[PDB]
Amino acid sequence: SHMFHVILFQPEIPPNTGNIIRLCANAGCSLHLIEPLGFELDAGLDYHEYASVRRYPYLQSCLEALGQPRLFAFTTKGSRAFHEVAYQRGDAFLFGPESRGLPEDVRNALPTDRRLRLPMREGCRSLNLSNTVAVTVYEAWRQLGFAMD
Amino acid sequence: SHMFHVILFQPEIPPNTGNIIRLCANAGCSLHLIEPLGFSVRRYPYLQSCLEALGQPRLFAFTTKGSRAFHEVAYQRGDAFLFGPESRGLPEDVRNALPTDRRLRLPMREGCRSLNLSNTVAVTVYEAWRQLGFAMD
Repeated sequence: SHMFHVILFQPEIPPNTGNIIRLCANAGCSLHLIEPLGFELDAGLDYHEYASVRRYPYLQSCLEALGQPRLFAFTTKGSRAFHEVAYQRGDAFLFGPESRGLPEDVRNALPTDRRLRLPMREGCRSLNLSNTVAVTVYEAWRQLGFAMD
Repeated sequence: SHMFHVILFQPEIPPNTGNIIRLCANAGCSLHLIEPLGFSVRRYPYLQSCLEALGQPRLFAFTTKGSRAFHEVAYQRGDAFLFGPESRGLPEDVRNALPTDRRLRLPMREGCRSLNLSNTVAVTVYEAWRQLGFAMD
């Protein structure tokens, strides 16, 4: 059983996903990838991290397999800072691809208060995707005492 | 003028540094590399010269050997954060030159390897930044 579920929508850059696998193993998250991926799921990682990663043809297929978890989408076009939420066990965190970000139809399927953004300084480049996932997951984990369950 | 100072001790992998540059620019951090490398951003020959050039700020080091969880510190504007390399980690004599209550660890599941270097920096800086209300100053 996993504290949180990380969902990467059409990830493109192999080392980002590799770093995210390591993050999820450390924090106790499950990892789900929505096809098509920009790379083949073949770098430093073990078996008990790499073998639990799941792929799905469509985002809805993933959400159905997860039992329709509480879902947050992390997007610069987000109405609300990510740290304002009170996260809880079983929450799912949805991130867009490195070069495109989430489709409009995916983002708008969520309530306005569940489209979240990290604090960005105006004029700056985007954060690297795996850094964004790590900061999000550790904020949610911090709110739960860093419990290992 | 920079809220925090990120100090990388002998960083090895370039992509981590590209990620960390972007993280620091967003959080308002300066970036400092202690030479030698393997590939608001400056380089230094040894650690004390960076600390001096920075005005000797409060210094925390982030390590698995850490005596204290990173989220238990109350961070302040001007704090400096020291991270060891990807391949072998902070030298023993560098880490032991910090007070015990300033050698911090990120929460680790048993039997897990450390986070990527740039992910460790990202989580550390954003927790400090969160404590300061994510002020852009």
